[PDB]
Amino acid sequence: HMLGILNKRTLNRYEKIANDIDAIRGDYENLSDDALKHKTIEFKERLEKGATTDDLLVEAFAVVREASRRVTGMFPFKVQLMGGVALHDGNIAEMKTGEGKTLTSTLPVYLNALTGKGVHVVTVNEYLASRDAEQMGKIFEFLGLTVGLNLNSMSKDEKREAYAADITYSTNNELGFDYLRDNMVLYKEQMVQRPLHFAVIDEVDSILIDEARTPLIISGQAAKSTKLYVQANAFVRTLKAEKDYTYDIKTKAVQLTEEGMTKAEKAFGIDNLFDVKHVALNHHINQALKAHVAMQKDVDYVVEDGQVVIVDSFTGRLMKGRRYSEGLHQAIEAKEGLEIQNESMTLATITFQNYFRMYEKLAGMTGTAKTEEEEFRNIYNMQVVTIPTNRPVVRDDRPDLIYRTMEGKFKAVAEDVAQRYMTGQPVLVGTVAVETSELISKLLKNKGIPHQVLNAKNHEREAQIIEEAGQKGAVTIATNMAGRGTDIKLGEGVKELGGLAVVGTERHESRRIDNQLRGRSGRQGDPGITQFYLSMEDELMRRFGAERTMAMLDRFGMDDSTPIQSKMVSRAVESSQKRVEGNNFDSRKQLLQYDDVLRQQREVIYKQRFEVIDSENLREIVENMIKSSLERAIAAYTPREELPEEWKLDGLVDLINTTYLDEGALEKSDIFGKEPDEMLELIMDRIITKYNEKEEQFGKEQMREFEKVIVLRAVDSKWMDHIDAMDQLRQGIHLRAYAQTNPLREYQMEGFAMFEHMIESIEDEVAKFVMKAEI
Repeated sequence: HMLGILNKRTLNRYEKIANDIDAIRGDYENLSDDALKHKTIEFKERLEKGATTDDLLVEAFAVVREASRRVTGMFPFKVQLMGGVALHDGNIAEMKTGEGKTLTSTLPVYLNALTGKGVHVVTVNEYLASRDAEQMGKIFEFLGLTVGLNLNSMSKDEKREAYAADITYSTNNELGFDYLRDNMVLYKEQMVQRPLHFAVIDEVDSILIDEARTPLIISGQAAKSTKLYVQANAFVRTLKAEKDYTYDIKTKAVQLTEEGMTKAEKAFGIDNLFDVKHVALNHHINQALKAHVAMQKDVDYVVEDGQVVIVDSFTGRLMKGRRYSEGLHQAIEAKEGLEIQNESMTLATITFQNYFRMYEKLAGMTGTAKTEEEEFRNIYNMQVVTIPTNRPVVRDDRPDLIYRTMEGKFKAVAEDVAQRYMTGQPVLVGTVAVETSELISKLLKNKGIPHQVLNAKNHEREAQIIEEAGQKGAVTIATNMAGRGTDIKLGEGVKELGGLAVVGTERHESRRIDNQLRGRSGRQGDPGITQFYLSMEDELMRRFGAERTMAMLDRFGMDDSTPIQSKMVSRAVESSQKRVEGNNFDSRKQLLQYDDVLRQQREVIYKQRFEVIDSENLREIVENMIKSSLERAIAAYTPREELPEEWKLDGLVDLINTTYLDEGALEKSDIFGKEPDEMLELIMDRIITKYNEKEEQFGKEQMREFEKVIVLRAVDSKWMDHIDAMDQLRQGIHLRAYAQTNPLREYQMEGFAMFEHMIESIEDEVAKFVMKAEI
């Protein structure tokens, strides 16, 4: 009281803000709905007059907190206010399951939506997106904000409207696909998304760590060309057994030699087969070579009904739908003189990781993220903030039990479930593969135990099951990807029984997943128990330290009769797991360096394309592209040194009359013995008037749209070729790098050169199509 006041801090940033907000709870506690809602108007006026979101945080959060009580009956706990602050700061709020992370997100989302820039609230699937938008939307709407829901089944117009709302719920995949489609648009008005401001990502460790490289692709409705498969096949029939190409015994590796390589360059009229402009041609030759030397008809595959069908080596049985990949199947089709069925072309591509890094601000929520903090910081510039549970956790997380065999492990699992079920205490069995769930389910069926199986196929249906998994007598088997996002509340008389009992059937590649399974139980201080069952036969048990220990326990004489539960063993297993995570992280970091190459090129290309779309006058840009294009053409026929047997032979004449100027427009005009510097300006002048002509003479503003379309088609077309070539370059980078050397550098350098190739290709196309084409 007075002693307290006189004394009145060692509290952290989040506890402080939390108390502040709690301190002014009375200033809204009795305000009127209309008046509480008007607060939104007040906040926007203040932001208009210089206020920041950080300035309004305390009050904004207090407002939402109150609004939540009225709309849902829930008054955000203080730990939730702390979570909201962490998310608002652009970091990850690690909140355990059952802490109400969803209501928590309404705090920073409301705050960051006031400036009318939009806020994306991302969920793993559309069921959760629609549920949350429906339930949480009532709060935002109570406060005068609009809530949108972006679904795959929605048309462009409906999507655009959902994106125009103050807040937009969606899934990681749809947001990415919309982004790719917005960047293939012919008119800026066709886009559906607004600039990417702020995204609040649920299950952020899953999305940005585990599924970070998830590919989002937009394929071409049209088909690729087969001509190159034909030519490549024709060429390969010319080569000899040893001095034209090699062939390893052990592996099916088939490589070309200098003779073959010289022969190829000779045959295809090129100087360097390894030149980035020829990556496709080189890839096709390697595949046709492989098709003739490493693939045998009637042993590897068969030809039936005009098609190549893969033969299962050891059964002799056919695998009708399967196809070899990376063009090898088409190469074989060409070899066998069959109809070549080429793949569809990728028009646009991106990963979860690189899509989200396009946002101005990012926040995330998960009960498991602290361990990956360094990765979140370096990659997404997000820190991880551990948020205290509202109530102490009294869940009893038992140490792993280790059996000698899978059989014993599973039997012990079924036995455990049976005992729990006999008492009525609810049980949830976690598994990693659907095949494992069915293994356990059959064990439970033989014991006459009623139970539910979640395989993560129908989310709405599974959410309904999960919601009842805490009821007396309940027995649920779920694959780690099932039932996510739905709390399991204890039914009447359940806590008295011990709360939810969770049984793990095996350790996951990441401890984060083990703990998410553990977290389904013991919410809000509820009692509970978790137990992982393992065996010496498990994948992890055959790793690092786990290996030597199991070997020792084996010789010691361990049986399934009595499992091992030792702190020494448990820590050795923990050590292996940490090492497994260590290696997975090294791999990720390696893949990040390779992914970064195409990533930067895409951000650049898209940035440029947008400008083309967002431009009224493009002639300057087009003229420059012609300039550059012509300069390369002139330089091509003006050997800066060549004296031997000619000294600048001339063919550029017809090459210009066929590419820029009309047929027979120049030749005797200032072209002869002149200087490259001169020949350039002279020919350009002709081009200008030639452009002025076609411009004003034919069509008025049609010229500006004539360009607009020619440039967009060139960008999109060349970007398409670039993606395919960069993919081939990456797959075969080891063939371009010398042994005892890191291919990453070679990939970076060749990737840079290919990008140059793409720009020059874009300039040439736009050059010809504008100087030689009518609408």
